[PDB]
Amino acid sequence: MREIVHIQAGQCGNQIGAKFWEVISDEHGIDPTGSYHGDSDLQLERINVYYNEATGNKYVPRAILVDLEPGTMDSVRSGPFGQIFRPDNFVFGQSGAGNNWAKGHYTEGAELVDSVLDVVRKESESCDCLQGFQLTHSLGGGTGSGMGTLLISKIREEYPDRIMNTFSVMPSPKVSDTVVEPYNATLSVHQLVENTDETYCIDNEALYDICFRTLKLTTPTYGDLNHLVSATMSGVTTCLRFPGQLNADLRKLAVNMVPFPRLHFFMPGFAPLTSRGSQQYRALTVPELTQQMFDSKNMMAACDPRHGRYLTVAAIFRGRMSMKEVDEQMLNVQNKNSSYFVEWIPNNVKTAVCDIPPRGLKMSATFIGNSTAIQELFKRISEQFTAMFRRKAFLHWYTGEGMDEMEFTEAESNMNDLVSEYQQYQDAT
Amino acid sequence: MRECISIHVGQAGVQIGNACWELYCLEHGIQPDGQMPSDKTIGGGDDSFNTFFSETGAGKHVPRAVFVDLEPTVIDEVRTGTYRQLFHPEQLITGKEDAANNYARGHYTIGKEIIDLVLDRIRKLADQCTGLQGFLVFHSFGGGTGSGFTSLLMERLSVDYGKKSKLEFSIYPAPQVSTAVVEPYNSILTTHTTLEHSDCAFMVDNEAIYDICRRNLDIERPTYTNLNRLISQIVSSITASLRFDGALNVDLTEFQTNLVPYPRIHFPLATYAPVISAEKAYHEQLSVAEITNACFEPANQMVKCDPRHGKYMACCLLYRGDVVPKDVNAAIATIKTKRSIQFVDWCPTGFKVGINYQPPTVVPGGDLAKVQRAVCMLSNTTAIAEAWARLDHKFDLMYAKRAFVHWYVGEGMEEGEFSEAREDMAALEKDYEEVGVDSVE
Amino acid sequence: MRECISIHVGQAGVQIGNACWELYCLEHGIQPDGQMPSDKTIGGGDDSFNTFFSETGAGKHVPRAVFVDLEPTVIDEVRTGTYRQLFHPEQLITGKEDAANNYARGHYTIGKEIIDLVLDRIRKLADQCTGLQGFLVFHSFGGGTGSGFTSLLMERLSVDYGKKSKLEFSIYPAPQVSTAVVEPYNSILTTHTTLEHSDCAFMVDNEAIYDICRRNLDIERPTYTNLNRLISQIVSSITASLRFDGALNVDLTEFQTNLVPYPRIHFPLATYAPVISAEKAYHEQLSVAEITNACFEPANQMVKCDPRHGKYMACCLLYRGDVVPKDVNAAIATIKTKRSIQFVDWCPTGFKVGINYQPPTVVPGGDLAKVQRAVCMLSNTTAIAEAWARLDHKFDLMYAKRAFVHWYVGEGMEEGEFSEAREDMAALEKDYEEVGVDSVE
Ligand SMILES: CC(=O)O[C@H]1C(=O)[C@@]2(C)[C@H]([C@H](OC(=O)c3ccccc3)[C@]3(O)C[C@H](OC(=O)[C@H](O)[C@@H](NC(=O)c4ccccc4)c4ccccc4)C(C)=C1C3(C)C)[C@]1(OC(C)=O)CO[C@@H]1C[C@@H]2O
Ligand SMILES: Nc1nc2c(ncn2[C@@H]2O[C@H](COP(=O)(O)OP(=O)(O)O)[C@@H](O)[C@H]2O)c(=O)[nH]1
Repeated sequence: MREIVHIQAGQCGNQIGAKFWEVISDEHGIDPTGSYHGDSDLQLERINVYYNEATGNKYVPRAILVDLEPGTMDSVRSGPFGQIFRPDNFVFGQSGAGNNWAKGHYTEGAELVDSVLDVVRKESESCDCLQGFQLTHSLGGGTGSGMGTLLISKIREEYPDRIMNTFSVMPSPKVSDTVVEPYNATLSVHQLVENTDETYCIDNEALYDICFRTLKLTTPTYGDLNHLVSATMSGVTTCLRFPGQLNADLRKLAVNMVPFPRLHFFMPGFAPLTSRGSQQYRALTVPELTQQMFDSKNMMAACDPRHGRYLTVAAIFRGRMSMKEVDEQMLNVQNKNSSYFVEWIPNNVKTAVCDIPPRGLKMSATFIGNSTAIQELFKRISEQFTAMFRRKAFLHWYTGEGMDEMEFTEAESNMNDLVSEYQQYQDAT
Repeated sequence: MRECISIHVGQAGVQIGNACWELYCLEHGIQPDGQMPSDKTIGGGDDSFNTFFSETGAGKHVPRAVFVDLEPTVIDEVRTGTYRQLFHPEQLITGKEDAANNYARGHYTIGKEIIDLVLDRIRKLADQCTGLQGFLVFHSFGGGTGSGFTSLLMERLSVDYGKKSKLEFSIYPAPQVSTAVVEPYNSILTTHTTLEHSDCAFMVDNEAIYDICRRNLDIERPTYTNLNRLISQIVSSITASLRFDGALNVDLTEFQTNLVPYPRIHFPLATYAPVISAEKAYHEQLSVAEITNACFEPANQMVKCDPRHGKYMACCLLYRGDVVPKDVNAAIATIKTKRSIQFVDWCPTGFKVGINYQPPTVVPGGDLAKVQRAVCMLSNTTAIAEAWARLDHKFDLMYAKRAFVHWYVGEGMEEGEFSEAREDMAALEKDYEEVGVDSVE
Repeated sequence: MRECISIHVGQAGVQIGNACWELYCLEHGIQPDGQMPSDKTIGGGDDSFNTFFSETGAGKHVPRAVFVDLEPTVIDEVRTGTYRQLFHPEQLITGKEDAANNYARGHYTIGKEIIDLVLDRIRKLADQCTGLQGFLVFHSFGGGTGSGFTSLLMERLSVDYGKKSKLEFSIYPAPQVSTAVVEPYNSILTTHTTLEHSDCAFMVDNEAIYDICRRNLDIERPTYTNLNRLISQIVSSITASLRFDGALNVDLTEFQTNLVPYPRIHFPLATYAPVISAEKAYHEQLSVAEITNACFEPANQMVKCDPRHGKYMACCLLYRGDVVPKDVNAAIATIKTKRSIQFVDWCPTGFKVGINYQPPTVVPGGDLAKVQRAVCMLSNTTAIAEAWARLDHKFDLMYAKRAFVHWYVGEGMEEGEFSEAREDMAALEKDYEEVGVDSVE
């Protein structure tokens, strides 16, 4: 019951999920080969949320790996965790995406999506009672953006009532490593609006900032930033897999995170984050963890909450903890900072408490915020977009691939309308 | 499989390729007799020799390259030389007389006689490909075969194939140094196919390389053999992310998508930052930060040019080796900070980074030292119009008196063709005047 | 005793039988020298070797099979090979020249010379039988012996015996792949005896098997030897409930009663679901539910066909091994649920299950892995008319110019016979147009 299909898409999608199924595969004591080597029978009661048991107690995930380039697949196969996936789930083309949206959504994506939805139906027809899906992908890539939004817009036609959420990486102007990532991000924000139930917006600068300031790292790679992100994605569905005192599925969050439809862009947050060495000097508690979660410097989205108001938040704690301290800390926050909350919603916070912490510490927590300050993201992109597009730069690589202008102007307007949706719900009483 | 085709045309095009195909032999661990040695029980097309080397049966590696000359003589340095059994015999195609610094001969008279034999060599390599990437034409503007023949081929390659990338590695005429006096005649006429048929034309010239050898590198007295090892590290890095693993890999098509704004604005100059002599390789701080700044140096350019005279339009960082990205993003943010570096006002988001893990190889007997990191920066700038103004003026001088016209007309072209290729290049130089300028409201 | 007769005609018919009679040797635990080993003090015709093996005195098992060829050469691969003392010497009947891809030679000229010697081999096996079940003719449409001789035999077998089942395992001509250019001439003329004299003709073709080997199985490069191990698992399961215990056993006649609606609508294609490579055999969920769905896959067909283009008329599930029925009935009810799967409107009750306990054997050096369950689905569908439309059109092309007519007329048949066998097959294809359609009131 309550299975989750994992569709990691693109290059970025595969890197995160590579590290994602290295965490989950530790949560449940899965061997690299696929056998089970746990001790506690909590690890197995709800293993089936992610893993198909196969013949002779091997555990094959329900993940589908999609790419338009053979490379990432060959890396994953040849690595520590190649053994863990089913080889019919490594679905990939040959001709690269171009870091071009048109090329992954119309030309070379449509060719492949038939051979992938046929793998979605291998997974969906085997489940007892499916709950949801998930992309892991990148707004700013070819396959992450384009092919991802082709997969999504073809699942709503098949499975129109399952919680489909994305962990999408969004561009930041301070750190650019692709010239047309405004073009590629604009045309996919357009698709995520109408098609998705929850969207966890993650940036790059926000992850260095955690590494530098909080964790006291020296030299971060993609390897390190997605290792964080995977500890968030584990937290989301903890109460789906572990027993808790308050439970919270995918659907439970969705329901009371999202005031209006369409405003389904969340800001995660993790706590605790210490350096090694500076762990014997923080006392690890619930007021300690709450103060980090309401800190700006522990947002994995490169914004400051202080430039708006949280509509709603959720607080997912993992550990042997109290309920008074939880119910109090979550109270003392929305009193002391009552101008940082939307006031037409009483009790902006939802708490959930699991019983099972991560496999090195006690008392973690995970903050998921629906803040109005996320329009700071959508405007920084729609300024770069409108500065290139007024010249019509880089246009022939897009009109060459089946698109035209009128897909742009509408997609620019769909991004600029929801800036005026966070804006309405920040102010006006 | 990410396979690619090298075509090496004319004397300069062949003799570069010696220095290219010397290198890949070292990159993938291949002896000059085409053999991988016994210490490679690892994944071959996982080290991906398979983009430049079709593995003949019984452990034997022969390129996907074609060496074309209208003169027998140049390629006969490759037979023997040392590469006499590296190459497939049938991919070393010789004429009998060269075009002889005459575009009309390389394109109409002499070129047509071997053009179908060369296109048929392409098909024998085109049909062995699985996932063909594109072509790498090497030549020089200002030969006969490098200009006349290349123009003939690129027409035929556009018709048969269309879809694939077609990179060029030209040598542009140098403003002072020149050895042919009809050097500008052969450059105006190659303008036509370079903007139309190529997808991305690179330009280098010999003086801007003389600077780097003498100044960064303290070589007293360069020859062509010395310059071309340098040329080859630029191309070796370009095409390295096809064929090695790294985070932020970059296919051949991800250049053009990220480097090239408009249809015919596709003349990006390359640089290369760690050009350091052995002695000067200590007294290094050869971090990522310093090597990113060195790309933006107007002295470390591969073209007689000064980007302080134009605005950059895109850049494109291709790094090899011991690299942490956040060092790069902190070195970008420095680059965006400086006001000596003009981007245009419609770029905003500067540029694309790409990293690769495979460190360069030191070419034996070569000029570089052992570096840990290395960076080409392919970069569109409006400063390459200045290279053109200095060469149109040489053409416009000689064609004012109709000097060497009688050689050209009596070989299979018209007087009328000079007036069209001069207008054609004058329109390019007008495009860069209109692409440097922002629009205001 | 549930005894049965294999007849293996022509090159393809012999060479399949190698792969059949390899298998039963493993099914019943028989060495290639015909001997059961010493660890079998258990019930022989209780393991029921006695349908395919007459036990010669002194512990020796020789088939009830006859290997017939008009050419000496094919069977001489069976003498020696490894099966050189498995077979009775007198059941390997050779001619001297083959029919040579000529139906007129296999049926009139050459075939009659050995036909009475073959029918007399049948009687020597027919009189040793107690409770004879029927015959299993193996051949290929589009040989000379596979078509010409088989047509001659099936006439004679209908006259002498009448009452028994006569199964055929044909290879149908593939739409693209063919190696004989009179391949359609020999298929139109074998149409006559296939619909009239056989009781149930199966069709396979090589392309639909190439798919399965490459895709489900990750074999790079199949030969006929690889395909026929597959063929043999389909037949091995057909005839397994005669000769092993299970609940819901199915005799040879219970197919025809449950599979075949009308007199000449008896061309059911088979499938086989657990075609899985060794590596892909982990990462299995190879339950009953998954393997029932895999039968209804248009990709797992043994015929170049797509049941999405026609309607099923009956299906027929024949399972082997670790099976609980209620898992099957719950997997039927899924199949009835889906609207992709069109039964006809006069079927209502879909189909017949049959289970057997004996799991398959992994053929040594074979292509399958060790599976616990296994399913042929014999299934009438109107989509096999599409195989016919693609082959009549090849016949109608060549016969429009009367191409290879001179070979055929000068061998013992008429021009008139083409016009009758073309009408004969056009009527079949008209029967499936009229059997797919429901009646309304
Ligand atoms: C001696 C000791 O107690 O070691 C700790 C440790 O020093 C600390 C610093 C860890 C450590 O984390 C990091 O340094 C880090 C690296 C990349 C990305 C994110 C973090 C640790 O590496 C991580 C590791 O985490 C786990 O085991 C969790 O179960 C976690 N797992 C993974 O991310 C993972 C790591 C390696 C291999 C496989 C999985 C998790 C979190 C959320 C959801 C699922 C799993 C722990 C407690 C530690 C080390 C080992 C040093 C911290 O992180 C986490 C997520 O627990 C960083 O701040 C916390 C506080 C911990 O005390
Ligand atoms: N978080 C994250 N983003 C990535 C990673 N790799 C690429 N990206 C992002 O993905 C986009 C580029 O798409 P890419 O994955 O290269 O497309 P591909 O051709 O399918 O590999 C950019 O916006 C990057 O920031 C990764 O490892 N982690």
